[PDB]
Amino acid sequence: KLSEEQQHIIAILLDAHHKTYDPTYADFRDFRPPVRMSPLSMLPHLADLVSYSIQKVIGFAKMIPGFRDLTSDDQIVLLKSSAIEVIMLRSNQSFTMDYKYDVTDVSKAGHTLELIEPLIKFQVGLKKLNLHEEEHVLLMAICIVSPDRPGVQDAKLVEAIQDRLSNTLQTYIRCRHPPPGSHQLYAKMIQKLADLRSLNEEHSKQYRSLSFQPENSMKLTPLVLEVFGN
Amino acid sequence: KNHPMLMNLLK
Ligand SMILES: C=C1/C(=C\C=C2/CCC[C@]3(C)[C@@H]([C@H](C)CCCC(C)(C)O)CC[C@@H]23)C[C@@H](O)C[C@@H]1O
Repeated sequence: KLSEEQQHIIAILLDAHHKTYDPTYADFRDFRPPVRMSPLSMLPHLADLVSYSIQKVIGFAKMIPGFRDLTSDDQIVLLKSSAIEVIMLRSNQSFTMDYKYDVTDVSKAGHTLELIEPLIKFQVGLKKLNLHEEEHVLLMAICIVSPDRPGVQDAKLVEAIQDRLSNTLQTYIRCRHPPPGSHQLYAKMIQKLADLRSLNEEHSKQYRSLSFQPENSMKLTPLVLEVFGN
Repeated sequence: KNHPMLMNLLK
């Protein structure tokens, strides 16, 4: 029931992901180093990791079928509002139940359990879905092309692009994901997108607080300041 | 605000 166009969409998103997610971390050596022992000793390293990852999320987004047909303005609004959520999603691939990060490390970048507890709970629940890589990359793409992001102009078009991806995901689940694993799986994936909105909001609140201090803002990168705010 | 870096990466 998966059409030729749906198979094509999935192949494009798998490759896009492979081209932008290096599971060897060969690039992490170029970040400011993690420091472990208001210290914020992990802020330089994690700011560089996040800045790097925003670059990768952008590379992935550019390859989402249809994303190129949006105006540069709408592409901007969609990336700024989704970047932290796609970083959280894509990090599920390194999450497990110098470059392994624990709760203390995130604390040492200026964040609190108000963010970190729900974030770990999200990563556990996502891991339990045991998604196929096809599903994982469709979910990141659906997250990016969300018509309800504030500031979207041509929402109809964004919606149309997202529907094509949502329909692909739903058909993929029916055709390629065997029960019991597949039971309510689409609704569960959409619930994760809802969970990400709440995480986005709490991250934004803590980010505004930590970056309000110029000494911490100094430790971020130019891209992080531009995307997450300054 | 402007987003010159994001604009440049989006090509
Ligand atoms: C990034 C990636 C990775 C992990 C992500 C993590 C673990 C550490 C804490 C992070 C970085 C969370 C922090 C709340 C982000 C804080 C950023 C800032 C200090 C600017 O407010 C969000 C995602 C979390 C590793 C790899 O999966 C690539 C991925 O791409």
